Amino acid sequence: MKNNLPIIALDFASAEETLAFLAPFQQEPLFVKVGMELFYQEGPSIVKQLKERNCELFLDLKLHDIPTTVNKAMKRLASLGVDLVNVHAAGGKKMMQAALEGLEEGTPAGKKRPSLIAVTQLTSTSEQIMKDELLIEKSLIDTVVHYSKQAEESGLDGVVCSVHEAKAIYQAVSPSFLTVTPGIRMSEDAANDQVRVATPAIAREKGSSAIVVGRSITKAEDPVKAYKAVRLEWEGI
Amino acid sequence: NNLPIIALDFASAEETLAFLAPFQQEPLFVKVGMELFYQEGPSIVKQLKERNCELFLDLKLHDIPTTVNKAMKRLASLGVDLVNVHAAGGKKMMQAALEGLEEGTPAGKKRPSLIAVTQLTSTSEQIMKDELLIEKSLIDTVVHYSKQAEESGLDGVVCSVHEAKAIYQAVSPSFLTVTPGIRMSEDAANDQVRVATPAIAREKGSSAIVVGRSITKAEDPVKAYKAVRLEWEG
Ligand SMILES: O=c1ccn([C@@H]2O[C@H](COP(=O)(O)O)[C@@H](O)[C@H]2O)c(=O)[nH]1
Ligand SMILES: O=c1ccn([C@@H]2O[C@H](COP(=O)(O)O)[C@@H](O)[C@H]2O)c(=O)[nH]1
Repeated sequence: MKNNLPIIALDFASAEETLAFLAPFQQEPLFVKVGMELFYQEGPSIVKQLKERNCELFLDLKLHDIPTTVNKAMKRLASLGVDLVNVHAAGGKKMMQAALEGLEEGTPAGKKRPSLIAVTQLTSTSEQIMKDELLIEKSLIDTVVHYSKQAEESGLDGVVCSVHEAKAIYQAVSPSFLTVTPGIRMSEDAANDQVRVATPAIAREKGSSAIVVGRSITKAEDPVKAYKAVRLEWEGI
Repeated sequence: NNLPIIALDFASAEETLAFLAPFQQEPLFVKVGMELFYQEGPSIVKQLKERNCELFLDLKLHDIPTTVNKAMKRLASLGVDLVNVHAAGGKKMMQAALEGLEEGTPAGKKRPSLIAVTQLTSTSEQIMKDELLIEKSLIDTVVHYSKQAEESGLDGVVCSVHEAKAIYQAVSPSFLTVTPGIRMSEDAANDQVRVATPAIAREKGSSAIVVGRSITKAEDPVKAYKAVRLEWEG
């Protein structure tokens, strides 16, 4: 199970900035991502605005709280009409299950429940930071595999991980399990706070289901040329 | 903090306002979580602040450093009193959150206090070992995450009542311990594991208590809050 459209991370301070950026893409089919920055400024109105513009939407809020709060918060998000939403696998199985139940109960009859994925280890987290600061003694790749397996056992559709863990995840989980991979940059682009990086080309090779691309498109001199170059490499030209 | 933080775990602004109505003009420390905020957005924070409520925005930011920094700048325009991140995000991330918070806060306005979630009050040691893969004890992990938060410049942590004494042995006395997992004597524990009463929270050195269902699911919420308040003060 793979997604053809690169998920564009709309990391802007306002709806206005977002809509200005999206202006040259008016006739293009889009898969966009609304994160904490844009959502905490505008609220549910921005999700509604982008849905009216027929964009496929990933609401990347990474819910990490107690089982009942995540369950109740997912009921609110399922009422919004998003296509993909997420939680942290570091919240445990009971929490990931409650999240799934929340999405199921909050989704009206006639429409499909939003796809739910779990964040394993953030693409900005190195093995050294994971061992010393988080106190996880296992290797990063093993922790990601374990977290992905916990997500599947909980009834989830997939995970957020880096491209370099995708092959190992598929040795433990089902082939239809989603691997949504951020930490994507072009060859001549800066890594920023990302530590486990890959090009759209390397992402296709290692078997990523979907790629989340932000700054490589948004902070480029020509975002239109950048999105075209990202998609060509992702499709195989 | 003399005022127990009420967890406004409601599905809309109207259900929150209707809960808050019998309290009238009494000073309240309230908490807006994921449920209320993801439904109403920034508007609910702006509404509660006009009724002179002390506010805790419990969104528990857990993302990459730059996203948390940028997101904290947006939350700092809302004028809240307390906000949080997950310590499981690392030091670089907690530092970025502090920077975003101090940068986004308008001049003349007080910078919102930033606290870090250690291990959720609903997480047990078995779940922390088998599922999260942390081989160290829950208590030692909470103390380590508290130290990471302090070295990052944060004001405190969210932990359970049972870790407070252990945290204070490693951190500064001015460091905050905001403690949820609060239930009265006969109240059902629900999904909470490391439970305590408002009285035991006072005895173990908690800075503030977050109370939800013991108040919100009671027959008379105002009477329930008073019982929780008097047990917390003395
Ligand atoms: O493990 C993860 C999960 C999510 N994101 C998100 O994906 C986007 C990647 O941004 P950029 O590094 O491509 O510009 C951001 O909105 C960020 O919050 C990551 O970077 N890593
Ligand atoms: O470790 C933590 C951190 C935060 N909360 C929050 O505090 C409130 C406590 O709910 P209740 O168990 O008192 O009803 C909830 O909104 C929840 O999200 C916890 O319960 N545990």
